[PDB]
Amino acid sequence: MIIPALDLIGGTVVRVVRLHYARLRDYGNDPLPRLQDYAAQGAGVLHLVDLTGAKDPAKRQIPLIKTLVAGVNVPVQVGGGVRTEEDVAALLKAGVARVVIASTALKSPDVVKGWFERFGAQALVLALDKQVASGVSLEQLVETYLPVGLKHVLCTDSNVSLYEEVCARYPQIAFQSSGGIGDIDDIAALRGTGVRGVIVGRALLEGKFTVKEAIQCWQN
Ligand code: NA
Ligand code: NA
Repeated sequence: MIIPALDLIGGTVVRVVRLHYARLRDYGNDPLPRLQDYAAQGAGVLHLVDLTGAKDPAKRQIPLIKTLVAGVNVPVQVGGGVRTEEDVAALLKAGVARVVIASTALKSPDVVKGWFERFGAQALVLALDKQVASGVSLEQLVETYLPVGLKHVLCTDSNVSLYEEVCARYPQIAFQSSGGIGDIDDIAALRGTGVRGVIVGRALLEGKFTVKEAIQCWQN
């Protein structure tokens, strides 16, 4: 499916370029109408990235998140700075449907495996860049969290070939693709790779296309 996304810093909708990251451009301070229109066009899942809470969890934009969550009627994914069990609970209590676990927390697998046992697997999403650079490869990650029902994995950046393999290898894992979306053809490329969800951010803010077009292309 198509999962529209927004990166937020201090309530400001911004744009970044992720590496092993810096802000590029501001787009405004009214995220809700953008999210509300996204859902109106038929989007079924919305994605949010708390970049503020990412660099410091004490400055987690909880109030904005509960505002945006209650503002739409579709499940909402939030990531960035989720490094402890209380952070997952705090977000769930804010209305968040799925929480994206930071790669930092993966250094303590026994701690993270405890979160899966409590909150369940449908509420957690593990993020990967495919591995984490103490290197955690995709297979090593799967073996670690398959006994606790791993289901959702977020892969971030001509990689259509790789997505064909990983999705065929792990049919029990719903893979989410992030990055590499700047044109309507990029969505058509992942259409038959087995990816269950495509994250689209800057292409919408730039006006390359709309969510309605993205969905029609994806569902074609
Ligand atoms: Na869709
Ligand atoms: Na809501």
